[PDB]
Amino acid sequence: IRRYTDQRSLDRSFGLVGQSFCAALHQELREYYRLLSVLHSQLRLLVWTYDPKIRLKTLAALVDHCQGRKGGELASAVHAYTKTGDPYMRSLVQHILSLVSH
Amino acid sequence: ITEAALVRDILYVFQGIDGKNIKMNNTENCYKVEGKANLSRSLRDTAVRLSELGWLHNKIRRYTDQRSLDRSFGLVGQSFCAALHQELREYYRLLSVLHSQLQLTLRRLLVWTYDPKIRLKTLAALVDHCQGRKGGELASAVHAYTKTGDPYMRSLVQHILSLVSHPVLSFLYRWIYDGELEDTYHEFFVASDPTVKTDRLWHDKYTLRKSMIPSFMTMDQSRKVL
Amino acid sequence: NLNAVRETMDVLLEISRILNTGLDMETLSICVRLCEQGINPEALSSVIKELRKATEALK
Amino acid sequence: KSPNVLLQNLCCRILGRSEADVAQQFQYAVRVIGSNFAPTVERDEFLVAEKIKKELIRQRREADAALFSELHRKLHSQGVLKNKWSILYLLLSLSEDPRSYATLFAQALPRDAHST
Amino acid sequence: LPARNKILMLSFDLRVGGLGPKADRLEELVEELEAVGSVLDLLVQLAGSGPPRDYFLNNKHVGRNVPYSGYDCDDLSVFEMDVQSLISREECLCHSMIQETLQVMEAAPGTGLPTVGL
Amino acid sequence: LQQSLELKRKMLRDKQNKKNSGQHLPIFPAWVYERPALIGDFTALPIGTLPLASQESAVVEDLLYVLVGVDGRYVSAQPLAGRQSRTFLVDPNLDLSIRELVHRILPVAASYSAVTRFIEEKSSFEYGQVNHALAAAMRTLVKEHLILVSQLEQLHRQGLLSLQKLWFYIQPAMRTMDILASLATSVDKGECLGGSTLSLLHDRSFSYTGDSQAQELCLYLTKAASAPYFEVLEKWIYRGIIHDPYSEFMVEEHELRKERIQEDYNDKYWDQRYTIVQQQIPSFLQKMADKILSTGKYLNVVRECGHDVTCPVAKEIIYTLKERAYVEQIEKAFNYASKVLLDFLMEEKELVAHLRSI
Amino acid sequence: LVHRILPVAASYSAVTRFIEEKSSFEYGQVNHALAAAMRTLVKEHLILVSQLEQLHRQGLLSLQKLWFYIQPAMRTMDILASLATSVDKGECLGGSTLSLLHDRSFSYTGDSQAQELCLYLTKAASAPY
Repeated sequence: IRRYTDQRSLDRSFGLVGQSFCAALHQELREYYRLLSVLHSQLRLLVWTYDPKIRLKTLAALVDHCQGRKGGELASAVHAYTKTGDPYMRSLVQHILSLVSH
Repeated sequence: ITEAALVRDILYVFQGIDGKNIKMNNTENCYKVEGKANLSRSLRDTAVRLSELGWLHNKIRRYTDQRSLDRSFGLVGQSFCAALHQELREYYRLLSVLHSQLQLTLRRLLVWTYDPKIRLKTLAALVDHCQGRKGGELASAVHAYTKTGDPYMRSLVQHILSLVSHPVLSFLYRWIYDGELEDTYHEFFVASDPTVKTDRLWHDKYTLRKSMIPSFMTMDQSRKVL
Repeated sequence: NLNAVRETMDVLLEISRILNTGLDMETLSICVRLCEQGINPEALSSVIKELRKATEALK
Repeated sequence: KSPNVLLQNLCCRILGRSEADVAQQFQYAVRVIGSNFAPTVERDEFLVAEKIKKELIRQRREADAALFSELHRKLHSQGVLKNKWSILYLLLSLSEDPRSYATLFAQALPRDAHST
Repeated sequence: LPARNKILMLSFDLRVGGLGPKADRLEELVEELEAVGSVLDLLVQLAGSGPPRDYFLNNKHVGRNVPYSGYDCDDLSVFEMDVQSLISREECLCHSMIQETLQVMEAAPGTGLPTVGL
Repeated sequence: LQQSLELKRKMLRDKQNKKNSGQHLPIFPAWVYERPALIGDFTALPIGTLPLASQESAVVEDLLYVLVGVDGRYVSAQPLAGRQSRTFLVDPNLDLSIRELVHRILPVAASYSAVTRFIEEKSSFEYGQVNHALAAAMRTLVKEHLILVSQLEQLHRQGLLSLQKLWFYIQPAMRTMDILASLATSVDKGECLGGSTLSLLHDRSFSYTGDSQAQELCLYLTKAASAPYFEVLEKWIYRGIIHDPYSEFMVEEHELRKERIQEDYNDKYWDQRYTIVQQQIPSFLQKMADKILSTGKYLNVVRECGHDVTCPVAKEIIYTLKERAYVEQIEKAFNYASKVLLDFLMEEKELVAHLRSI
Repeated sequence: LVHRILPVAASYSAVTRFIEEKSSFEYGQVNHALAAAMRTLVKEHLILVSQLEQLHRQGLLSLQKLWFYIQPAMRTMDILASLATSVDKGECLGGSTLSLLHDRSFSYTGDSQAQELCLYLTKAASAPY
């Protein structure tokens, strides 16, 4: 996810909806850096590392589903990818869908 | 050598006063560092960076150091030098405040500078360009530095030019109201012709001298007051 | 006057926000409707201070 | 007493109009006395004593100037008043002349000797 | 004791702790609050018992003109508090994130699952 | 470095000759440009043979100095010190894990050196008031970066800053510096000054609309840059007289009376003496571009034939995001100028009697 | 820095000698009034240095602060010292040292700090005349 979102910030043929998608992904990346800050200060912690091992999966899945898009097909691969009943993913899509629709 | 010495030395270098870990005072045309500790940027780069504040101090004080013994500079140049006494007074005030708070690196004193070196940057041109200007040729040489694009700088020399334009608002208050002006250093544009006292008075004894007109008066404005 | 009571309701919001009261917009609407009757406010102090207390007693 | 409630007492003393009569002067008062509420210059009672001497020279009375010194001895003898600079500076500011320059005069130091 | 005076007595207490223009807005508010009265008497009993940059502050490079006010250069230390409040929030967060999970890594067993309490 | 001093003098002669109220257009002295000790952009062992938990700390201190342009100890600024770009060489003996992270933190360092050199070199007089203001509002963010690294030094003394913490802390300002350095490179590439880098800012403000971290920055920089332009516009709209000491304005003033005189045998005063420039328009005045010229030209041809009049009202307005206050003011002064010219024309030396007697 | 601050002490010995020698009856009525209002300027310097002494006693003064405080009075003493040298050198007395004051009040107008000094000395010295 860090590779793709930095690659498309050197792209301007990715549209301006792709740039909103990418801005959202930067902000999602920020919280995973928050975790790795906390952990670096302490330098088995499975329980620490179990909760983002679910979270990063769904984000990279969202990135992979929206492979090579711009415009209303990226608002029909980020809004057409909200058809779950999993409330942990429902929370994840808001803070991405909100930026994309703007 | 220790770092706690460096801050009090460079403090003096701001004032131009000799240090102890730096024995230069713009003697080699600039300040260089004597004494090492193998710090290549925290004893060398920072110190040389901050010593040019003192170089600028040497310049701005150097001009005043001669003009205050110069009694033939006008009274508009000796008001320019009186706004240039204030610009040393304020420098001393800043140094006074920082000196008490030093009682140790402070990002090598770069918190307290970088807004310093905007006034010094402007006065480095006012103390290079104005050299041999007295009278109204100086009130156009501070009026060309008030076209600056930075809002800080335009109001900076609108302060200096507010001070400088006080004798010229008293020369203009007595070529009009008294109607006769008299100065032994020509800062005003009346060029009187000696032994004209007869009925060639209405024709002669007034010629618009064109090295003493300020630039807040265009030519026509000076053509009427005559 | 119907335009005026809306503006006075909106100017009333800030001094209940910046004084660190327990009120937001909903409690302001309830309490402004209660005060229009003639009910004493020094008593309403206690019911607001206890509604905010009784939830913390459960935790 | 706390200052904000104290100023309406002040205005009931000066005006003949109650605290439920006027709130406009109290609005001007809360604007001016607050945000100028910390001493921005230095404070010491010795200086304001040497300026009450300077006022009494302007009255051309030197007999009251030599009793004011024994009053200033008394002020040191009791030593129970919190700020002695302020009240003398205020009564000095409100002085009346029974009938000049200040660019050679000094004032209090501007807290440019202050440190954090 | 009037209604608009009780807002003024807290404008003063605004002015003591800095924040001049906030009190300057409050006094623009007090003239329309009384040139509803029973609500503000409820606001003074709840006063402090509830639940808990800008490019026009210390810059002079913006503006069509600026007023010249000389060197001050002692408000650059309270531009560091302008940042210090941010970085002291982002380290208080890391103290309440290491605590809530070391309290679950280390505790008496049987307290992290209530079904083991049966 | 060597190249800029040429360009400055060649540009300086042009605006000095062109405008007759812009005479003796000055320059700052040479030492202001030459020595790099007037900006922030200026024991010792190979750290790789050392233990690991000292390497990171040494690199954190050096890199924190590097960010504000002070060239570090184990990070050297590679010798070019020209264009709006710089490169650095960290030690190779350094452990691979630490060095890789250093590379990830390094874009903001290049993106500082580029910014500060712009702020010195392109604030000179030939670039004009708008480029001066753009540099002066870039400078406040540079000041903020300085403010940051002072407090972070105290954190590193307390055993509280790591390289992972350092990267984390510098992330919000990295984007800001990135925007500033890209803008400076663009201004260099098109040789944009005056209004050609007031259209660039106007496009950039629309460009970011999905991030809103960068959009507010761009809005601030164009608010800063549009203040000197609107002064000249205010003069031109309420009068027919401008000063324009360095060329930034769409209207230019020519001087001809050598061919036609005492009468206009073609109306040269009223047609082409005041002409338009299509390359100094800020591209939000482009919709009004004809109307701007007409608004002041009509004042010239009424104040010359014998008349005196001033502004309807004074409004000092600036750039607003996606929004326009100036359209209304330009229209209201335009109709007013046409009205005063028409009233004067139809009564004083009236056209009606002229046409009757034809 | 001590070298730079020493001329206000030279310009204290200079200022104090005139007030003693030029108040007597061998220099006319105007020199009495002039020297008796030059004394006031010494009095206010004493006022200043008491203020400095208190803060210095509490361990709070420094040489840098002292310099900033004394600079305006350094200008004041310098004006008085130059004037005293000129009054002695031309043997100025009577109305010949009311021409000098008249000239010096005209000379400065650049800050009006020195102008106020000379206007004060003239208003005090012109009373007997």
